[PDB]
This record gives sequence, C-alpha cells and structure tokens, in this order.
Amino acid sequence: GIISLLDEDEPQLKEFALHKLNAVVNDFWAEISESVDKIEVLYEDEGFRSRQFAALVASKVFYHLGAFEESLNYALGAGDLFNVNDNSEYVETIIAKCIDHYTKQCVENADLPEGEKKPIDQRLEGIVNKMFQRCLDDHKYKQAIGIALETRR
Amino acid sequence: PPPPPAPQDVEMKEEAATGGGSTGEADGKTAAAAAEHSQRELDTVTLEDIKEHVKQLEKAVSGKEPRFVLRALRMLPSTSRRLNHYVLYKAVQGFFTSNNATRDFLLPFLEEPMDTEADLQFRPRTGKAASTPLLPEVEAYLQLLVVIFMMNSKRYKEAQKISDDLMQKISTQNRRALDLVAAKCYYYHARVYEFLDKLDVVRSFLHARLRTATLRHDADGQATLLNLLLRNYLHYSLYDQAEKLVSKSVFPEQANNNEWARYLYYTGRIKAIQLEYSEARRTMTNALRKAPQHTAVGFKQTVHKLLIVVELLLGEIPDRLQFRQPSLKRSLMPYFLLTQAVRTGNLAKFNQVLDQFGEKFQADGTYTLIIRLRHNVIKTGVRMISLSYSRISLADIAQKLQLDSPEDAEFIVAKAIRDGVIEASINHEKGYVQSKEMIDIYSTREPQLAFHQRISFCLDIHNMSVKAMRFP
Amino acid sequence: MYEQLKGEWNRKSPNLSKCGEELGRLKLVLLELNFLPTTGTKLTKQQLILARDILEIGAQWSILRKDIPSFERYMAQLKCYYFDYKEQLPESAYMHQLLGLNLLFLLSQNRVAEFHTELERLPAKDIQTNVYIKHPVSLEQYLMEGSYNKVFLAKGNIPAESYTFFIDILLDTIRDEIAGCIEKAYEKILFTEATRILFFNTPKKMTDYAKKRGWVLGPNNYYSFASQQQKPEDTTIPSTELAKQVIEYARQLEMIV
Amino acid sequence: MSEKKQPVDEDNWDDDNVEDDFSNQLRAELEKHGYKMETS
Repeated sequence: GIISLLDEDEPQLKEFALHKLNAVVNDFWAEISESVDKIEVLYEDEGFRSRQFAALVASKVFYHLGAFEESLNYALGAGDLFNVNDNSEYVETIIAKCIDHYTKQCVENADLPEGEKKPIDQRLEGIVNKMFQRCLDDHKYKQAIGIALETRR
Repeated sequence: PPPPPAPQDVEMKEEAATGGGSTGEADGKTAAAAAEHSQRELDTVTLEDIKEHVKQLEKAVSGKEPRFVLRALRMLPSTSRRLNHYVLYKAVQGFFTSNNATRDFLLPFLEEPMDTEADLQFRPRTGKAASTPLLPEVEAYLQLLVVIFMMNSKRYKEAQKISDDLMQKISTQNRRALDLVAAKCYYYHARVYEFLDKLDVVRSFLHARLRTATLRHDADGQATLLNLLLRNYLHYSLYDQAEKLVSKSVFPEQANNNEWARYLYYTGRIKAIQLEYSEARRTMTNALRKAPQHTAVGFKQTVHKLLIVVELLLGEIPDRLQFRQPSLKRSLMPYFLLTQAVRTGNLAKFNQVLDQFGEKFQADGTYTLIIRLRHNVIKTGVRMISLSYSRISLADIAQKLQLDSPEDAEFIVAKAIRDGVIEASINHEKGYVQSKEMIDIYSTREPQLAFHQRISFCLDIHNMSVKAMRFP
Repeated sequence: MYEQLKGEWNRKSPNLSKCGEELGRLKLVLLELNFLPTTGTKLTKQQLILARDILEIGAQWSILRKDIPSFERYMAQLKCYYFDYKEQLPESAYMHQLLGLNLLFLLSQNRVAEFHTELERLPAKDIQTNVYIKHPVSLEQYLMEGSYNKVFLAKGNIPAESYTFFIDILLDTIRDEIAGCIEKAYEKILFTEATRILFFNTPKKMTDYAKKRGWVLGPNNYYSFASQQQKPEDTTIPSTELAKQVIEYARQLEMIV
Repeated sequence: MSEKKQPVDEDNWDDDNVEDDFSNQLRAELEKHGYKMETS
C-alpha cells in the first residue's frame, strides 16, 4: 500500500514515493504492477516533472511484466539518462530491443520510398552515436560498418 | 582407509562423465539438451545426498578437495594424464597421512584450476568447480565454523551468478546445465541464508536472478526461482501474493516433473490461504496425483497432512489411515482426532480438540481452519440432511442440531440458498420449511455436453502423443 | 526539535483547515524527512515516532472528517509504519484498533481475501486479547454463522473510538443484503417479516424497497414478482449452438491425426 | 531425503473412523433399540 500514499496531487510526494521506488521496487514488483494506470497518470501529467522517472520505473515494472513494446514506449519516455548507463541486465537489453526497433525501422523505412517515415523520437540515437564512438575508438570498424549494414542507409 | 576408496572411485566417476563427459557434451552439442551428463551429474547429486557426499569425515579429514581441484588445463591430449594425476594421488589417503585442507583452504583452491591456466571457455567447468567441491559442504550445518563457509562458499556461488550472466559474451546455452545446478544450490542458498534469519537482499539476488532468465534463457530458471520466491513470501507474511495474480507467467515446459508437482502444491497453498475451495482442492488433487513415488518418506506425509486441510474445510473428507505412516501416526494423534472432531457434530468436542492441540495447530499455523470450521460443521449437517429429505422442517434440523429458534434456521436456509446447495424454500408463516430434493433434473444431453470436454480433453492428450512422437 | 508539529495535540477539532494547517506542518515533515526510506539511527526516527502517533491522530481526524481517501491514506501510513524495517519501535498506542478500523472498514466494504491476510499478518493477538480485533472477528464469524441480531447485541458496546460510522455502514451492509435476501428463493413474506429482518418498523426506506427494485407490494403481502424467476427457458433450442460446437470441434478433429 | 535403513521397505473413510468409533455400539440393532418399548 505504497501508492495509496499518493492522494496528494503535488509531485513532491511522488518524489518521496519515487524515493521508495529506488529502494524496494523488487520487493514491490507485485505492488507496482497494479499502480500502472496511475503511472499512466504520471506520464500523462506534464506538470509531473518527474515523468521521465515515471517512464523509468514504468519500463522497469514493464520489463518485469514482460511488456517490451511498452517498455520501448516508456524506454523512449525515460529521457537522456537512459542511454548513458552500462548495466549488463536491463539497459543494454532494452537498447538491444530499442535499436532492434531502430534497425527494423530502418529496414521498414529503407523499403519506404520518399520519406513518410516513423520519426526518430527524441530519445533515440544516443548509444548509436555513443557506443558507435566506443567502436570507432576501438579502431575496429567492423561494428562501425555493422550499423551501416543495419540501417541500409 | 578401506572405505575412502569408495569416494575416491565415485568422485572420479562424477567428474569423468561430468567434466570430460559433459564438457564434451557442451563443446558443440545441445540443440536442446545433448548434455545427458548434466542430468547424470544431478543424479550423482542425489547420490551424494543419499550417501555422504565425499569427505564430511570419511575416516579422515579433507582429502579430495585439495586433491582434485587442480590441474585440468584443457590442453594437448596428454590432459588425460592430468586425470592420471587425479587418480594416482590416492596413496595419500591410503598410505600417507590425511590433512585438513577444506573449509579454510578452499578459498584459493577455487581459484586454482583458474590459476593452473586459462583452463577452458565453458562456464559449467567453473560452476562444477564451485559446486561439486562446495555442495558437499552445505549439509553439515552444525552452525559452528561450517555455516559461515556455506555462507562464503555460496558467495562464490554468487560469483557463479556473476560468472553466469557475464559468460560467453552472451547466449551460449549452458544455463541448461548451470540452472540445472542453479536450481538445487539456490535452494541451498535460501536454506543457509534462512538457517539463521530471513533473507532480505537475497530477495533482490533472487529478483535480478529471475530477471536474467527472462527471455534469453527461459530454461529451468523461472520456475525454480519462482519456487524460491514463493517460499520466500510463504515463510514471510502474506503481502506479495498478488504478484502471480498480475504476473501469471508461471508455465515452463515443466521439465523437472517434481518441480511442477510441488510447485502446484505451493500455489495450491497460496490459493488455499487466500480463499478457495474448489480450485485449491483440485490442485491439491493434481499435485497429489503428481506426487512422484514413495522414495522419500515424510516429505509427502507431512506435506499431505497439510494437503487435505481445505478438504477438511469442505466437510466431505475421509480419514487418511492408508496415507498414515505409523511414524506419522504419533504426529497425527491430534489430526486423526481432528478429522474425528470434523465428522462428529459435537461442539464441546469441536472446541475440545482445538483446546487440546492448539499448539499442534500452531505448528500447522493455518488458523483459517477454525474460523470456518464451525461453519463447516453447519454446512456438513445441512448438506447431509438437505441431501436426505425433500420437505424437512427447519424445526426438525434446528432443535436436533441445537439451533433453539426458527429465525436463525431461516438464516441458515437463506445462506444455504445463497451458497446454493438446495432449492429449499419456506412455507412462510413462522418457518417450517417446504422444500424439495432435485431429481428428474436431467441426465442425457448434459453428460454429452461434458463429453465435449472429456474428448476435447482426449484430443489434447492425442496431440500430446503426437508431440511425444516428435522426440526421437 | 521542531516543536510546532505539536500544534494540534489535544483538542482534535478547532476546525477542519487548522488540521489542514497541520497538514502543511506534516507536509514540512514530508519535505524534510520521509520516514520510509530512512534506514536507521533511531533518533532521526523519534520525531517519526511522534509522526506515527500524530498520524494515528490524523487517522482520528479522517474518521472524524468522514474522508475515506484520507482514511485509507493515513491507514496505509500506519500500515507502512509497521512495515518499516526498524520494526523495533516503541509500542504504538492505537495498534489494537487501527487494525480493527480497516478491518471493520473491510467489513464495511465486503472483502473476501483481505480478511484472511488480516488474519495472517498478526494472528497471535486475535484470540488471546485485543477486543478491537477479537470482537469483530468472532462477530464476523457470527455474521456468516447466521445472526443479524448478533449485530444488535454487538452494538451494545461498539463505539470503540468512533466505530460508529463503520457500524452505520455495517447497518448498510445489513440492509442492502436484505435488498438481496428478502425473497431470494422464497415463497413470499408479510409485514412482520419486514419487522423482523428489516427494522425501524416502516420508514419510506422499506416503502422505497417496495418502490425501487420493481416490487409487488401485495396487500399486507410481498412478492419479488408474480414468478420471481422471469420464465427460464433461455433458448428452447439447445441443439444448433451445439452444431456450432460441431463446426469448430469437427474442424479440430481435422488437421490432427 | 531417504537416508536410513528403509530402502528395503468423503467415500467411507471419515465414516470408517466414526464407524470404528462406535465399534461395539448400537448404531442399528432394531429388535433391540426398537422393541425395548413394549417389553414393559
């Protein structure tokens, strides 16, 4: 009952519940999974300025619940701290599936003549031009030509 | 000195087929699972659980683990001579003096076949190297210089999670060996971490350990870690049981065939303790008929003392005397008498057995039995008598079953209609039920309605036989 | 330290918004500390022992102000206070009946599985003592035993630190279940059965019961309907839909062998 | 765990217990429990 402690509509108590989210989410993966609609309320509210974090633990409990297209949608809503991490279980898999979506998107739009594409949403391309720089600065451009294969572009 | 040749022999037979055998069954094999020495090695784990493992004492102290942990090297084909080095060191126990190099000297020994050479690529040699020495140690929990080494040795098995999720630059399918070990030993984890207290960060170890077996290796992890999670929330209080109510993904191929049995028993206890009769008792039934053999005494007996408690709460229960081990008889002395108090309609007996063995009912720890067991008395009486007579009066059943008034009997009839046992009305003046049984109800189409599920169920089993034909 | 938190200590109702001024003060307690991720060193938790006590007193306000989101909110506070991993706390004062409150609120809202985890979280203190728990659970057995008059025997002494709203909603869960169970599989009743099972002789609430559900107010007589069951035959043809079962089922016999 | 000497080794049940609770009793016994009426 950690989400019923949120009847206050200011985001500053959502900050303290989020405080609970960075601590005991794994013990509360049951508990968060009924909260999803209110997390939707956290994502639909633009005045809730921690909506990046709403998409973060949204894609954590969707990552646990096995939503992955919605872990992709709120993987996109997570913001800029998304791509920079080097976690070996969560973030490299959801950018493996996110960039899987990017490369099937570039195959789909590579088959789609003269634009009319699904746009690059505002949190793409980060580990593209970051881990791509790791592979340029590895001086092994087999990965760097690997993305060029993966985009057909 | 003549008995320790038997662990000398069976030890070498273990890492022969397992080390060389399952490593040879792991180099390029296992389209699904060609590593039959995985399951063979687990059968030798059961052999080490039947027998003493290797060197708990064995007339000496600490012989095999300083010996065999070295010198694998995975090199040029004179590494069978390294196995000859393994074999020809057995004049130390036979001729020489044995010495203490376990539980204290294992801490570099676990590094030693890694410090012989960059030994080999596959992680089942490493989990073999941190399991097959260390799993012989977990079963001596005399809580004195032996549970801290279970603790630390399973910190090395936490380094086998670390050397499980971060090995083969991702997705060589040695979990289909290693989760075959990381089932068993992880239970030992939640044994030894719960030999002292509740585990709270091993909860998280279990959580992320469930998350790594999500999709890339959904093989033997999710169900066994699911058991650890279930018995975690079960040994602890009832708060996180809505997890399966929202994250019902509890369905593997059910390979272990006992894991699925006792697992469905465990969620049978879950739905039992929430509130359920029918689904609960039919997975008590299904897990009961999936109870493997009589090859482990007591573990079916006490668990089946706990199995039929919801059927004790049905009111329609027979007395388990053919289930009764006579060693269980002295422990079912409350329990024989408990179901004796169930079928007897006495009230002073009903509170007299509870009064007599509330301590054993605390050992049960499931006092939802007593909050609805008096209710089960009145439902058994109304089921029996309502089953018997078409038009009984409520005064007939009432002041026979000591109800002393017509109106609470009308409340019994009311909540019996509400619970839906019989279509008993009341010749409504002051009570005095006018009612009926229910025959000439129907008997012909209604069975062949069920035969859709009988024989659609049969064609289910048919295609289970066709897919069973897909095996060789 | 931070004495102005005790500004609403013993009077409990000057106003509703002065308690909201205390909600601003407790909101300052929220901005400054937030007890629930606070790990240890239980002297930063002693003003949180005060916060436990005055959010018990805020729960007293929530039952006082009839606010059900505030009652479940402060009740979930009191739930999280015992959940906190420093369980080694001073003895909570209202601990015997706050669990009762939600439970009787549970009994107000007709739960089926939260009742048994209420039976699971603290079993040992239910039979031996704690009449704020011991009385509603044997009482709740006596509800499902078949006594609606054990209600009125219980309400002889049921105030129980404002356990008056919840026993009024208990009267509600009497009367709407009468609105279920007045003619469930019955022949009929008469006015004196509406004097027994219903009470308060005749309000316009039982006259409403004769004029809300589609009721036949017979002349000193009562009927659900003229038939009470509304002519069950449901198809008069059970066969053709079973031929649709023959359609997909016969298809299922094909494609396999 | 089978580590001992051992590896050589409602229908009518709840009613076999009550029916084994009244074992020498008068559950039926018509001509006894029925015609003790008019014997005196």
